[PDB]
Amino acid sequence: PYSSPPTNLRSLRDRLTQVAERQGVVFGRLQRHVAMIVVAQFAATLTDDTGAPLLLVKGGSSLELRRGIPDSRTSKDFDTVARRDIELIHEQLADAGETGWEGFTAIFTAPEEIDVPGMPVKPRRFTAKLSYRGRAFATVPIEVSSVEAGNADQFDTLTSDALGLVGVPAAVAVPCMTIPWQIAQKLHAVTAVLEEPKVNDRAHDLVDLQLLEGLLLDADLMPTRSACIAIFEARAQHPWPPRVATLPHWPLIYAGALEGLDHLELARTVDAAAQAVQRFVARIDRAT
Repeated sequence: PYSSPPTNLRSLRDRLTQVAERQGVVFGRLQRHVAMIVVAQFAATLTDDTGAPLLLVKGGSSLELRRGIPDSRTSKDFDTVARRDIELIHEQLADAGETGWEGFTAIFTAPEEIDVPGMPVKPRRFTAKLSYRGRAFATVPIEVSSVEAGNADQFDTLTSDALGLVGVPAAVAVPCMTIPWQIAQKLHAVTAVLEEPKVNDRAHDLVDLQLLEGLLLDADLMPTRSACIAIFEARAQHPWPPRVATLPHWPLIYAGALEGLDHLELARTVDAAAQAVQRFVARIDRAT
């Protein structure tokens, strides 16, 4: 029961060590979750002049927020979508970082762009260098993409009590892309055919797509169908509905992506994962 925040970086890490052992989790994982939460709190301070989020969390960080550390893949990336524009995001986050949150501060590396076919405006990558009460704490790779169709019309707001458990009580509340659009974008990515020297390595999306299907539960799959149509049309690459092929090097990638998830009811082989996701494609495609 911590009565006050950690005094310095050394005390922070001792508490994280204690919580990680209490919860049966690897320290490095809890530590990197905390760093993503800190970054997310900076991003949640970014609003338009109505108070609406400028940045929505997506990708593996989002799944780790939705499912919890035990029930999600280890994510290294903090992926986000910018609701309004992307060049103003970098300077707004750096101000957020300098201003700080609960003792944490951040400095952000310069934004490099990326070529992605199908996206007129290009994603950006940079890095957050986090400090606690002066002493460097962790580094978080950040990617920012522009909005595509209605993938930023709405957002879910997710939380974590990880910082509470080490005596940082401030509320955590993170705006995230909704599940229909996460499914649409991961379905597109895992079935994408890459340019000759490039090769699709995204077998891990087969894990995430099973985890996201579990979370739609019995919901109408019609918002997910409309999101899939929109993404696949917006990107103007392979058509909807796609075929979930597996590539020759994917078996071990998929196995690597299953690490730590033995307790979940997931396909245990990449073939069965492809079969599971294909059935999910067909179910989404029948939802009118």
